[PDB]
Amino acid sequence: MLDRIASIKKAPDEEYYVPGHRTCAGCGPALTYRLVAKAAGPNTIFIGPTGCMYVANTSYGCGPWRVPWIHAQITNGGAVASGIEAAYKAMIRKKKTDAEFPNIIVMAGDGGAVDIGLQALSAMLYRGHDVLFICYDNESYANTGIQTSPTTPYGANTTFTPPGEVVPEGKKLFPKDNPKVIAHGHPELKYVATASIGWPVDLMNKVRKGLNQEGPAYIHIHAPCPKGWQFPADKTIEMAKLAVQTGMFQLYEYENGEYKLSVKVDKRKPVSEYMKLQKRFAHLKPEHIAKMQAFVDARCAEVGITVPVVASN
Amino acid sequence: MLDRIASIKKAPDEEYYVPGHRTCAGCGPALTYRLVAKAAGPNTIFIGPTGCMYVANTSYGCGPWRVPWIHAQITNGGAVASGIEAAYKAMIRKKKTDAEFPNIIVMAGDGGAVDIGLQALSAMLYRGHDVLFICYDNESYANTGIQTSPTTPYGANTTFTPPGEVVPEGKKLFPKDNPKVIAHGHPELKYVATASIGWPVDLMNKVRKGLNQEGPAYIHIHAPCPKGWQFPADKTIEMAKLAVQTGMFQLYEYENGEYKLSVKVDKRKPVSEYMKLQKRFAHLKPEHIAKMQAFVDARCAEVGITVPVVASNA
Amino acid sequence: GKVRNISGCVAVAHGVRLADVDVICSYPIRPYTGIMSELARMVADGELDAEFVHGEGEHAQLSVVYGASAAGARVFTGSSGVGVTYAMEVYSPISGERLPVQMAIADRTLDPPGDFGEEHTDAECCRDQGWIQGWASTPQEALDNTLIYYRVGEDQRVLLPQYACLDGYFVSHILGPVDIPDEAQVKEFLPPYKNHHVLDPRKPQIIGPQIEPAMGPPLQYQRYQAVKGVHKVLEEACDEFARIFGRKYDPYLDEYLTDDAEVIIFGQGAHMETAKAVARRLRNLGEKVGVARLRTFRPFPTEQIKERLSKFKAIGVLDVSANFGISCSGGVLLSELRAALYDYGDKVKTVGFVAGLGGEVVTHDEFYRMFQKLKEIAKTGKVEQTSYWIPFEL
Amino acid sequence: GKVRNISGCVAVAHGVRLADVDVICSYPIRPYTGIMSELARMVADGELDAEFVHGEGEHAQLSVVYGASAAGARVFTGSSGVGVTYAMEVYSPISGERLPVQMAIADRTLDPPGDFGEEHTDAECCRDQGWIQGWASTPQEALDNTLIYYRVGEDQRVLLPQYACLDGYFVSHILGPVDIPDEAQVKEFLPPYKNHHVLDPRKPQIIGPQIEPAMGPPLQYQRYQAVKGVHKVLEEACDEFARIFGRKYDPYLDEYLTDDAEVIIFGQGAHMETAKAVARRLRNLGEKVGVARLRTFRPFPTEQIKERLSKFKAIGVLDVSANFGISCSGGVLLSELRAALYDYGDKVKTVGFVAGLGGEVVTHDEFYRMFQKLKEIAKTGKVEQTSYWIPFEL
Amino acid sequence: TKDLFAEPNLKQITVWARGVVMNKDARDIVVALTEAAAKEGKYVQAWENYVDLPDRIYVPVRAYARISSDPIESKYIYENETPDIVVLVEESLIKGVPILKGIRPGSTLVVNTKRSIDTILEFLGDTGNLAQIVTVDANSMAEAVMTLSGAEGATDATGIGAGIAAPIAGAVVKATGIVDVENLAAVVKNPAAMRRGYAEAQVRQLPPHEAAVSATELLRQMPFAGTVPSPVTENEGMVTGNWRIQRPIIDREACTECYTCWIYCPDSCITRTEEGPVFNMKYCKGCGLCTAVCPSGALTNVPELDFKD
Amino acid sequence: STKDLFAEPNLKQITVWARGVVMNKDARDIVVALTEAAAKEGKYVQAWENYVDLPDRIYVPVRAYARISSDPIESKYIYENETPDIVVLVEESLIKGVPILKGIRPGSTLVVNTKRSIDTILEFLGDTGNLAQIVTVDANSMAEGIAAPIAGAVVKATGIVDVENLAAVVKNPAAMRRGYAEAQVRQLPPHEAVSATELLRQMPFAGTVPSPVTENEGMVTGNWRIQRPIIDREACTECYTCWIYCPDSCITRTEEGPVFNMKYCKGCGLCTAVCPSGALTNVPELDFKD
Ligand SMILES: Cc1ncc(C[n+]2c(C(=O)O)sc(CCOP(=O)(O)OP(=O)([O-])O)c2C)c(N)n1
Ligand SMILES: [Mg+2]
Ligand SMILES: [Mg+2]
Ligand SMILES: [Mg+2]
Ligand code: NA
Repeated sequence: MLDRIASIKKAPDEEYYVPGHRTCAGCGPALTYRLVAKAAGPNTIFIGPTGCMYVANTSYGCGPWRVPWIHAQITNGGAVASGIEAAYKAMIRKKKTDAEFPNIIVMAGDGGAVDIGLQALSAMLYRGHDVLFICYDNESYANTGIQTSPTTPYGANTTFTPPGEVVPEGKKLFPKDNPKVIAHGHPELKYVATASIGWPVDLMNKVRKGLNQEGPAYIHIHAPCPKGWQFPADKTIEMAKLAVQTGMFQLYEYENGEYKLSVKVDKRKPVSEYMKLQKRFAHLKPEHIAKMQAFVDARCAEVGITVPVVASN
Repeated sequence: MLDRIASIKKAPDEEYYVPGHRTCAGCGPALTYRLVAKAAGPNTIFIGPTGCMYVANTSYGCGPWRVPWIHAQITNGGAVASGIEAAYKAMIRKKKTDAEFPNIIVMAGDGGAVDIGLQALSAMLYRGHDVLFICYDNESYANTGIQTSPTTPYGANTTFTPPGEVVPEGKKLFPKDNPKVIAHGHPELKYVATASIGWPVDLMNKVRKGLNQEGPAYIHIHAPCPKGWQFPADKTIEMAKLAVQTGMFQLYEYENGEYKLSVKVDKRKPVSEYMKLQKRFAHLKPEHIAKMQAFVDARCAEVGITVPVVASNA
Repeated sequence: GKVRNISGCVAVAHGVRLADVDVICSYPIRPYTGIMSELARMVADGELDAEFVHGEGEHAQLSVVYGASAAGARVFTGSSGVGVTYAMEVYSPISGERLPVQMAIADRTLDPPGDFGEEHTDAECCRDQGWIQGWASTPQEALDNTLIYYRVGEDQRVLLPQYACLDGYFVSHILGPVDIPDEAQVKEFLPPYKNHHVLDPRKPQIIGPQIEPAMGPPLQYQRYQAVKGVHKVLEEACDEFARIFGRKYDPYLDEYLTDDAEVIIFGQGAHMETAKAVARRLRNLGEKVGVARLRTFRPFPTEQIKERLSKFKAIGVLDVSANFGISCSGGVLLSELRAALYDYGDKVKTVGFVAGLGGEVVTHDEFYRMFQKLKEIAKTGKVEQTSYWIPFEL
Repeated sequence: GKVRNISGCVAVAHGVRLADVDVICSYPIRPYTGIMSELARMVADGELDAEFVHGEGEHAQLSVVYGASAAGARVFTGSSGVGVTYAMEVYSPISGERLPVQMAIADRTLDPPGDFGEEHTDAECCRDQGWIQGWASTPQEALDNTLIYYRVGEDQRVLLPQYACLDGYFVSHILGPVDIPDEAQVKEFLPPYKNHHVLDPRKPQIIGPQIEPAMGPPLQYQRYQAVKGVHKVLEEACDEFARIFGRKYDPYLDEYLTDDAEVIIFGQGAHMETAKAVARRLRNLGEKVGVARLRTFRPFPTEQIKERLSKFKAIGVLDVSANFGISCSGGVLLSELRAALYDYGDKVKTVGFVAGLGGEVVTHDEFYRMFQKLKEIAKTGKVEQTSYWIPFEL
Repeated sequence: TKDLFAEPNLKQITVWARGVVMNKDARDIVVALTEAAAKEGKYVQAWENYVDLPDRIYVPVRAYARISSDPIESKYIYENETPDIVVLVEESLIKGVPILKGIRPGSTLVVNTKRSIDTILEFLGDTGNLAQIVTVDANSMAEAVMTLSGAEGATDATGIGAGIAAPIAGAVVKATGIVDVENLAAVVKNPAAMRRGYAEAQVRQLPPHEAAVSATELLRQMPFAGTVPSPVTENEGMVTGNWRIQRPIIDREACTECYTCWIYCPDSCITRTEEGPVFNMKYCKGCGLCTAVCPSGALTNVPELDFKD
Repeated sequence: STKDLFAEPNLKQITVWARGVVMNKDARDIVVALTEAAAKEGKYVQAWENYVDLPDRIYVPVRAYARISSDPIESKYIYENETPDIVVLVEESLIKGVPILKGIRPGSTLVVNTKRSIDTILEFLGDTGNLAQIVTVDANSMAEGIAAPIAGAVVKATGIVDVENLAAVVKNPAAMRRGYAEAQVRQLPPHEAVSATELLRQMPFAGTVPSPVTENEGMVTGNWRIQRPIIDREACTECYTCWIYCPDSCITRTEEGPVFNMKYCKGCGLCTAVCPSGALTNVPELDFKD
C-alpha cells in the first residue's frame, strides 16, 4: 500500500521522472508527470497517448522515466493499458512470469482523455481493469500548436477558435466536464478525483489513493500551459492556484455519490482575477466575462462550493 | 412544437414506420421504431447506425420509413447526425435550400450508443447540435447473434458470455448506465430520459419533449428482445412491464440535476420474478440472483425509488 | 489427431487453444464472430486459460493486444469487413514496435451498404502495414496457418504481426474435415513467445520514443529488412510442420496440374479450390489448364512467382475484390503478379478476372468462362482489355 | 488574380474559400493543421460563411462530412498520417454512397517513425476506396487541384469523393507564388453541388439499405463504371481550367524534357520538382534524361502511361513511401507502373527507388545517383535488383 | 455448362423451419445425417443458409444437406438449387413459401405434423416431381430446443439431436434410407426419439407425374448507389405474412375498441376504423402480442392451417 | 561527387538563433527584413522557420533561416541551412552551450545582441573556427522591436543588402540606423575548421531505449537559460517549496539545504516565484562562467 504524504518535507526524495526533457520552461504538465511518478514509485508502468507529455518528453530517441513506458495512440490510451493489465493478470496466473503486479498508469492529455480517447477510457472503466487513468489537462491540443479541445474554456483564443467579428469570443462552446461524465454509470470505478499542480501533496496523495484501489481510477489534473495560455514561465503555479481560487477549476474527490472538497475557504475570487493574466482571454469583453462568471458559478454550485464571490481588492 | 399525447385514444393514427420488415415476430426494438416515428411525424430525418434496426428493417434493398433515412456506421451515428444538422443550418443560412429545419433523430442500438458509439455521442452533445439521440436498448449486440454489450445485465448468457465451470454466471460484469454517463458534464444537453415500450404514450411524449428542445437530447429506451433474451414472441410487453416493476429498468426524466420518476409504483417485485421468464438467466444460482437484487436495489435508490421490495402472490 | 467436421471458425479457435494464447480481445462482426464464441466457451469451460477481454470495438481490440504483446503475452484477436478498416490506425504501431500480434480475418465486403458476403478487399486494405499475411482456403489450413504464423511471426529474427486470413462463410462457416493436432505436437513446433523488449519494472524500457528526424530512414529500413527475412523463416516453419504434423504446405504457391498446363488461373482462398474442380473437368475435355493458389500474400513472393509461373502462355488472375482505380482495372493480385512477371511481359500473357463481388459465389460456369478466355488469349497472343468484371463483361 | 507568396496550407484554404464550402470539420495533426487554422480565421473574420465543426477526431471528421454531403452541403475536411488511417472505416461508405466529399491530405508518416515529416504512405493506404486522388507539387497546384477536384467529383456523371494530396512541409509549409483566382472565375468553373439523392423530408429517400450477396456485383460494378468515367470528366475540367484561369494542367502526367530522353524518373509530388532540376543540370552535360511527374494517382492512368512512357530505355520509379511487403519491394508506384507497361516489359527496363523515408529530403545527389543507375541499366539492358532503398542501397 | 459439372451421385436435402424457435433442430437434422453418412465413408457437407442469417422469429429459414460417395465439388455454394429431400420442421410452411422450387424427380417431402397426409396435399397443390410425402408427429416425441450456443459456425453446447431433429431424421431414413438407422442412432443425443420417428412415420407414394435473370438485367435493376424512395403505406420489399404459424382472430361482439392491441403491434398491422381494429394479414407475423395484451378476450390465436385462405 | 554540380556559389545562408515561444518573432522578423530588402536589390530569397525545432518550447534554442542568392534557389526544400555565412543571436546567453558556429563558412560574421564587451563574449565562445568577424549591438536599448537594430548591425558588418533598402522594410528605421552605426565590429584571425550504414547500426531494435537511472542525457537543457536561480541561504528556511514545484527535477534536498542542478536548469524562475522567504533571485546567465 502507498502511504499518505503528510507534507512537502515528508514527501519522497526519489525522482522517477528525471531531469532532461524537451518541455517548455515552466511546463505544468511536466511537473504533473514528475509528481505522479514520484507518488507512484518504481513498480509502475506508464502509458503515454500522443501529446506533449509524449513528444516533448522523448525528444529525441530517449526519455525521462526511470520506470518502463510505452507509446499509445491518442485514440487508445485506455485500451493499451487494459491489455497490459490483462497480460500481467494472465502471465502471473499461468506462471509464465515471476514479476509482481505493477502500478499501471495512463498519462493522457485532455484530447486523449475527454475527446478522442474517451471511448477507450469509458470501456476500461466498464471492464474494471486495475488501472489508474490520468488526464493532464492543459486545456488545448497543445503539441499540435494550441487548438481547441472540449476542456478549452469558453472564450479562449486558440488557432481553431480565433476571435473575429463573426465570432468575437473566439470559442463559443463551454467545456465538457470529463470527471463528472465518467463518475456515473460505471459500477467498477473505485475512485474519482480532480487535482492541480498548485497543490502538489494533495495531487500525490490522490494518485496514491487511486493506485491503492483494486480496480479502475480516474484523476483529472489541472496543468497550466504557459505557451498555450500565454503567461510567463514563472507564473504557472500562481495560475494553477488562481484557477482553483476563482472556481474555474474545482478540486475534489467524488465517492459514494458525494463531493469532498479539497480546498475549503470562506470566499471565491471573481474569474477576471484569473483570466486577465492570460493572453488567451485578452480579446474578451465584459459581457463575455460575465458569461464565464455565470458558468463558473453554476459549476461551483454543482460541487457545493457556496461561498460568496469577493474581489481581492 | 409537438403536442402532448393524452392517451392511446388521442395518439396519432398516422404511421411513419410501415408494415414490412425482416424483424423478429414480437420485436421490441421494431415497436420502438414505430412509436418514435409516430411521435416524430413527417418532418424528420432518421439516422440508422448498423444494428438490427438497420439490417432487419432494410433486408433487402428496401425499408419501412416514410421519411428520409440514412445508414450510419455503428461507430459514428452521433457524428453523421452532427453533419446533417450542420448542413441544414448552413444551407438554410446561406439560402441554398427552402427546406424547413427537420427533426433529426439517431436510432442507435446499445452497442452503437454505449460502447462503440459513445465517443461520437458525447462529442455531438458537446457541440450542442439540435439532434435527438435515441438508444434502443435490447441489452446485447443482437444482429450479430446475441453477444454481450455494456448494457447486458450481470449474469446474462450471450455467445460471448456462456456459463461454464470457470465462469458460472456467464457474464461477470455489471452493466454501464449510459443515461447517467452522458447526463453530466455536457452543458448543452437539454433533456435526458429513459423510456420503455411497455409505456408507449410515455415513450412518445418523451420523444416529442426531446424534439421540442432547441439543442441535443438523449432518450434511452428499454426494448425487450424475445430472440436474445429467450422468451416467447407474445411476451415482449409483459417483459417490458416486469423490467420496470422489478426495477431492472428505471423510467424517469433527468432535468436540472433532478430525477423525476415517470411511473408510480407502490411496490417493487423481486428481480427473480422477471429473470425466471427468460432463458438468458436460466443458469444462474440463488446467490447470483441475490447479487442482481442488490445491484438493482442500489440502482433504484440512486434515482429515488424507495418503495419496498415485495414478492407477488403471482 | 482427432478428425472432426468443423467450421473454419472452430478450426481457428482450436489453433488458438493449442497455441495457449494468454490474452484474447473479442468483438462481434459476421462472419468471424464464431471464432470468438468458441474461444469464449473454451475459456468458460476451462479448456483454455486466457484473459478474455470484451473490446468496445475493433480499434480497441488491436490496441488491447498491442499492449498485451508489449507486456509479454501471446495474443489473439480478429475481425471482418469494416471492423478491419476501423482498426486501421493500430496496425502500423504494432508492426513498427515489432509485436507479433496475430489477427484472424474472416473476410466480408466493406460498407456501403451493409453486406455480409465476402470480398478480400477488407484485408487487402492492410497490405502495406508490415505484416505477415495469407489466405487459408480450407478449415484445416485455417487451423494450421494459425500455428505456422505464430511460429514465424514470433521468431526472434522476425517479430512481426500476422494476418491469418480465411474466406468469409466459404471457409469460416461451411463445415469441413479437420485433423486437430495434440498438445505434444504443438509444444514441439511452437516455442513460447519472447521479444527483445517488454514492459517490466525490473528491467525498465522506453518503447516507442519520438526519434530524431535523421533516424526515420534507418528505422524504416530496419523493419524492411525484417520483412525481407520472413520467407526463409516461413520455409523452415513449413518444413517443420510437415515433419511434426504430417501435412506439407508450399510456403508460397499451391499448384494443381501446372506441370504441363498451357494456361493457369492464379488467385487465393476458397474460390481457388473451385477453380481446381473446374480445371479437372476441363482436362477431361482435353484442355491443358491449371491452377496456382497463392498461399502467402505478404510479404509477396515476387521472385518465387517470377521463377515458377513464367512458363505459361497465359495467366488469368482472379481478384475476389474491388480495389477501385488500380492500375489495369482488375484487382491487387493482377497488378502485383504483373509486376513480378514484368521481364516476361512480351511472352506471358496476363489478364484479370474480378468476381465473387459482394460475396457472390464464383461459379463453376464463371471459371469455365475464364478458362475459355485464357485459351483464346493463348491461341491469339492478344489481350484486348486487361480485366473483365464478371458476370457483366465475361 | 492577386499573386501572393503563400504556403500550401493557405493556398488550399483559399481554394476552399472560393468553392464556398458549406460545412467544414476540423481536427489537428501536423502538417495539415494550418489549413484548418486559416479556415477558422476565415470563418471568424467573415471571409467564408460555413459551419465550422470541431470534430472529436478524424473518424468523426469524415463521418460529419458524410452526413453533411448527404444533406446537400458542399463539404471539406482533411488530415495527415495516423489521422488518415484512423478515419479509414468511413472512406468506403462515402464513396459507395457517391458523396463527393473532398479531403485534403498533407502527408505525414504513420507511427512509426511518427510526427516529423512526410511519406506518401498515409494517403496511399486509401488507394482502394474509390476516390479521386492526386498529389499537388506546388502551393499553386494545391489551390488549383482543390477547385478541379470539386468540379470533377461533383459532376453528376461522377459523384465521387476526392483526396487532394500535397507533400507535408515541402508543399504544406514552404512558401510559393500563387495566383489566387477571383470569385467570378470560380463561379464560371464550379457549379453548385447537386447529387442524385439527398436527405429531405419533402422528397424522402432511404440512403444505404442492407443488401444480399446477389445484389453485391451489380452495385460494385456500378461504382466501378463511375470510377472508369472520371478521366474523361477530368480532361474536360483541365481544358476549362486552362480557359478560365490561364493555367494548363495535363490530366495525367507533368512531363519535363522527355522529348528525346532515354531514361526518366517517374514519381509524384514535390520531390519530382527536385528531379527536374537535376535533369536539367545533367542535360547541360549532354545526358538525355527526363522526368514524368504523376498528377493523377486515382483512378490510375494505366493506358495513358502505357502510351506515353513506353518509348524509354529505362524508367526509375520513385516511391516516397514504405509500402511493406509489396511485389518487387519498391513501393506502390513501381508495381502499378510495371503492371501498366507490362506488354513492353522486355524492352522498357524498370527499377524502383525508395527514398525520402520519414520526411527526409530526396536530395540532388540522391537523384544524381538515381539517374546514374538508370544510365547503367540502359547501357546493359539489365536490372539487378528491382528496388534500391536510398541511401542504404544506392 | 450444367452437364459438364453434373454430380450424378449427389443428393440434395433442403430443410425448412421457423427462425429462432426451430433453427437449432433444422441444423441438427442437417448435422445428424451427414455425421451418419460420414461413418459410412461418404463425403458430406452441413451448413445453414447464410443468407437467412441472422434468423428471425418465425421467418422461414433453411438448412441443407449434401451427402456423396464421390468427393463433393459443389461445396462453396449458398443453397441447394435442386433438392431431392425437402423437410418441413413446421407445417404452415406449405403456405406462401417456395418449398418445392427445383426439386428433382423421385424426391421426398417430410413434414413435422399431426395432421393427415391428405390435408397437407390439399394445401400443396401440384407436387411436380415429388414422389414421396411423409408425415411425422415430431412434437409428440421430443421438444424444439432453443439455445444461444451453436450460432454462426460455432459448436453447439447442447450437442446434436436431443430434440425434434432426432425423430424427424428418423423419418427421413425411413423415407430414403440415406443412411443406416444405427449410424443415425450413434450420432444423436436422443436415439429413442429418433427410433420412434423411424418407427412411427407415415409414408405415401404420390400418383404418377410428368415433367433465371441475366447479368445485364441484374445491373439494370440496381438503382443509383442502391438508394430507394421511402415507401408510402407499406414496404413491399419484405412481405411478411408467410411467417405465420398462427393468426389473430377477433370476436367484435366482445371488442371494447380500447385499441390496446393497436398501440403494441411492432409491425403496424393494426388500423383503427369505425368497424374496430383491422388486422393486416399481408404482413401480420402472428406474434400474438395483440392477443396477449387484449383485456376483453376478443382476440384469440388460431393455427394458420385451420384456414384454407 | 556532385559538390560543384549542384553548387550554389551566389547563395548566402543566414541562421538566426532565438529563445523558443518568447522570441520566435524577433527571429522571424529579422529574416523577413533582410530578405525583403534583398528582394529589393533583385536577389532570389527565402525566409522560414526551422520545422525541425517545432513544436517550439519556452526558452529552447530555436532557429529562423534566410537564403539570399543572385541565382534562383534550388535548395528550397532543405530543412536547415547547414553552412551559414551569417549567424545572428537575438539573446546573449545563446553564446553559451549552443552550437551556433557549426558549419560556418570562412568569411562568416557572428552578430550578438548584448551589452557585454566583445572580449567577454569571446571567452564564452572559445574556438570560433572559421569565424571572421564578431559583432556586438545593444539592440535592447535601441528597441527601448529588436529585429531592426539587429538587422542594422548585420548590414553594417556584412553589407549583404543596402542600408536604405533595409530602411524601407524595417518597421522602425530609426532603431535600425541606430546600431548600424553603433555596432562594434571586430575582425578575428579567421583560421580553418556518418554513413547511412553507421546511421542504421546506431538505430536500436524498434527504436526502444533503456530507461535512464539518474538523468536523461538525451536532452540536456542547461543551455535554455537566460537566467539562473541564486539562493541566499541566510534567508532560506529549507522549506523545500522550490523543490516540490520544479518541473525539471533540478533541485535536491541536502543537509545544507536545496541544491540546484545547473546542468539541466532551464531558468524558468518558478522556484524564485514560489519561495516564501524570498531567498531566491533570478540572475542573468552570462554573469557566470560555468
Ligand atoms: C489519431 C491522431 N490524430 C491526431 C494526432 C496528432 N497529435 C499529435 C502528434 O501527432 O504528435 S500531439 C496532439 C495533441 C494532443 O492533445 P492532448 O491530448 O490534449 O495533449 P497535449 O498535447 O499535452 O495538449 C495531436 C492531436 C495523432 N497523433 N493521432
Ligand atoms: Mg492538451
Ligand atoms: Mg443491442
Ligand atoms: Mg429539437
Ligand atoms: Na490499483
